[PDB]
Amino acid sequence: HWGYGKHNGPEHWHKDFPIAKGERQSPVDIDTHTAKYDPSLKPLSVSYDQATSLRILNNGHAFNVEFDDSQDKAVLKGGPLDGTYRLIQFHFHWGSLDGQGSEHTVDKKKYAAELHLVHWNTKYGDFGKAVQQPDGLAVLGIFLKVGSAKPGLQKVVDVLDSIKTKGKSADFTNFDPRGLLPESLDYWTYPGSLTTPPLLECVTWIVLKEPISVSSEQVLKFRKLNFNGEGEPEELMVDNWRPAQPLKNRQIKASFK
Ligand SMILES: Cc1cc(=S)c(O)co1
Ligand SMILES: [Zn+2]
Repeated sequence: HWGYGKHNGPEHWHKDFPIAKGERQSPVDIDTHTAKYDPSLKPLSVSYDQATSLRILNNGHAFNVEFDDSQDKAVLKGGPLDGTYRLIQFHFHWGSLDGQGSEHTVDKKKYAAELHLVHWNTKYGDFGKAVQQPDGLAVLGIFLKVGSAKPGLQKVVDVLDSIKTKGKSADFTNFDPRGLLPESLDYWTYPGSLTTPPLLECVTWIVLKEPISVSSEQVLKFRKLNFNGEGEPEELMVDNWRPAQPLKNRQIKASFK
């Protein structure tokens, strides 16, 4: 089945998911010189005060921190979006080394990891129906650079020992995702896709310009997770990123000058 290795990695996905070679795939390189400022964009509105985290799950390709999305508790709106998108989960993609790990790049620069906060458009009723639509999702992407620790990340780092292998989950209530955000909400935006199979083209990407700093020890702990299940040979969960894909007939817009 799909993964990130030589025999089942990004270069193979198109055989089971032909949309891998579609017209709006993600991630992409963000060429900051060619991203035009769009003064009709709005400030983003990130309303996470009432976020209800539930659980953390190692799904065999990342760990997802999941939220109660059965009411408008943690929502994204404004910016490029029409209407209201509800937070369902966040996750990261990261490298085996601090020089790689992000999916988006910025003038070909790779960051050590990238956080994705995944939201679905409430006009579609739930996540499953939203992923059948070209405006079903909004993903807020945030780059991680290695430097000072990110205090708000530490409760995620400290539970990873309990979900080392594929299929393990742990209670993860009362986590506040506001502690993962940088100071500025300046962003780039473009239409794209999920970056994992099934690679569906549902996503308004909103990628923050300001990275967050995380400590080398924090990202080291991500790299101790396993892609395999318990009792299977150990394969460290590293390099779970898809490389930049062709921009095709797309323009990336900037919310800032
Ligand atoms: C739904 C979903 C979204 C992203 S961004 C991902 O990597 C996996 O699954
Ligand atoms: Zn992702």
